[PDB]
Order: sequence, then C-alpha cells, then structure tokens
Amino acid sequence: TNSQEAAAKHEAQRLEQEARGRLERQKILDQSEAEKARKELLELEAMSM
Amino acid sequence: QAVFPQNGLVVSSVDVQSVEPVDQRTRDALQRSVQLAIEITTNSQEAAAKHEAQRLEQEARGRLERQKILDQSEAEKARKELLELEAMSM
Amino acid sequence: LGPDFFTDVITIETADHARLQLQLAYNWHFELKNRNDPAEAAKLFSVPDFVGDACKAIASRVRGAVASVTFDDFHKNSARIIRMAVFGFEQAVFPQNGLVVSSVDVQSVEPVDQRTRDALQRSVQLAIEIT
Amino acid sequence: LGPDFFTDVITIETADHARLQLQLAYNWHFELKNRNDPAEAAKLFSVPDFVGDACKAIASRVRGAVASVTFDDFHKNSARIIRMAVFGFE
Repeated sequence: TNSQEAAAKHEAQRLEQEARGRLERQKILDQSEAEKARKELLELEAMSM
Repeated sequence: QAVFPQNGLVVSSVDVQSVEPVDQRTRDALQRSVQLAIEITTNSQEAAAKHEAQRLEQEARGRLERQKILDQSEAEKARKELLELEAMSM
Repeated sequence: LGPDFFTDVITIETADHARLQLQLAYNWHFELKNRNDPAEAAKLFSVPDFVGDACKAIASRVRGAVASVTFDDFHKNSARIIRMAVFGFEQAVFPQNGLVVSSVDVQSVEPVDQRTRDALQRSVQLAIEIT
Repeated sequence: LGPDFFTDVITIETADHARLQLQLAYNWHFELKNRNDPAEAAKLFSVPDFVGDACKAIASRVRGAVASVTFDDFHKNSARIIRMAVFGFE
C-alpha cells in the first residue's frame, strides 16, 4: 500500500508536470497573439507619433 | 463438480460468502488502502478540475488581452485622426 | 407460484477486502408446459424450499461473479455485471424445480465503509460544485 | 380497471453512489379485445396483484435503466430517459 502511495504520488506529480508545461505553452500562445496585436498597435502608435 | 463416491454425495458448487482474517491490521490496512484508492481518484478529479479551470482561465486572460489590443488599435486610429485635428489646430 | 417478485438481501465482499451490503429484488415464476404432466409438478415439489434454494444459489452466483471482479470496478457498471451474472452469457433458469427468473431488479448498494459512500457523495457533490 | 392513474414512489441510486427519491405517477388501463373471450379475463386474474406486479416491474425497469446511466447525466434529460425506459424503443 505504501508502494501504491508512492505510485499515486508520482503519478499526480506527472500529471502536474504535464499540466504545468501545457498551461505554460498556452501562455506562450497568448503571448504570441498578444505580440501580433501589440505589433499592429505599434503600427497605429508609430503613425500617431 | 465435487464428488464423494463412498456415499454418492455430489457437491455441484461451493458458494463463498466471507473471508475474515484474524489480524485486525490486515483488514484495516486493506480497507484504508481501497479508501485511499477512491481518495486518490477523487483527488485526481480535483487536480483535473483545477488544472482545467486554470486552462480556461488562461484562455480567458489571453482572449481578453487580445481584446485590449483591439481596443487599443481602434483607439490608436481615432487618436490619430484626433492628432490630425490637433496638429492643424496648433 | 405467480410472478410476484420477492426481495432478497445478501452481503458480499470485493477481492480488495471491501465489504458491502445489497438490496436486490428477484422477479420469478414457474413455467408450465402443460397442466397435463405430473412430472413437471414433481419437479415443482422436488425442492424442499424453492425460495431458499433460489436465494442461496443466485447469491452464490453473485458472490462468485463479483468476488472475481476487482474493487477497481464496482461502480454503476456493476449493475451490468450482476445482470450478466444471473443471466446466461451468449433469463435465469432452475430446471430442478422448473423455476424461472425472468429478471432481477436491483434497488440498493450499501457498502459497510462509511468513508466509501461519504467520499463518493462528496466527490459527486464537488462535481456539481465544480460545474 | 379504468384509466385512473395510480401514484408510485420508488427510490434509486446513481452509479456514482448518489441516492435520490422519486415521485412518479402511472397512467394505466386494461385492454379488452372482446367481452366475449374468457381467456383474456383469465389473464386479468392471472396476477395475484396487478398493481404490485406493475410497480415492482416498472421500478425494476427504472432502477435498471437509470443505474446504467451516469450521474454525469441526471438533469432534465432524465425525464426523457425514464420515459424511454418505460416505453419500448423503436
């Protein structure tokens, strides 16, 4: 049962790992789209200045 | 099926109904083990729902931020035309 | 010997040592190919007590089919299990008395561990809660 | 044996171990192809108690159809479920 404990623990740690990496990848995607919108906004801003 | 020729007895089947080991610790640790099994399943559901809500939170933040960028764009254009009127004014 | 189903309660325990109570109804009726044949009636009376026989036997089928099943698998699908336990894989029949169980309605499952039902009910409660 | 529906209350529990009570009416009536045929009446009297039979049987249909259903699915659509449980699918 202790082996089951370590197994479930390491398993939850694994899903936590995949969840963190996935959500981080999601941050990167949002940062990308935000970078593009920020770029077009920089077009309007540079033209403004 | 089991057979006892000496008396012609025949055991067609043997239903089992209970197993009760003398060690209290055996059944206690076993029951705690399965209890922790459903416990780690519901905990897995907890982490799943948690990470899921975190995911929708992620998409919501990125989407709303994109909306900020769009509003900043339209506001940049209106600000530009306003700069036309202002520069002509000065 | 009419259809009038009789209720039955037999306890069983999972291979993972998890005890649980059951409330399980039994639909039942005796077939009669003919009023004319005495021998079928001799089958009807061959049993000292057809209800006790059917209860102990079907309960043996249940404890047998379920004890082999893991406690990894005990949820709503278990209703599929016992239903396939009572019925021949391809209605239950007892030739010795001509008994025929057309169906087996289930009405309750009550595991002895309070923590099981409590954690389960909290789990579904947190399910609608996270919805 | 007229249409006069009789009420019925049978408890059931979801596969996810969630108990629930029910208040469920039953519309009912005995068909009669002819006054002329004794045998149909023999069917009418073949049951020791038609109400108890119909209650236990339909309740078996309900507990059976619903226990197979997930507690993921218990909302207003369940009314669609039991209605299709009592009635033969086509």
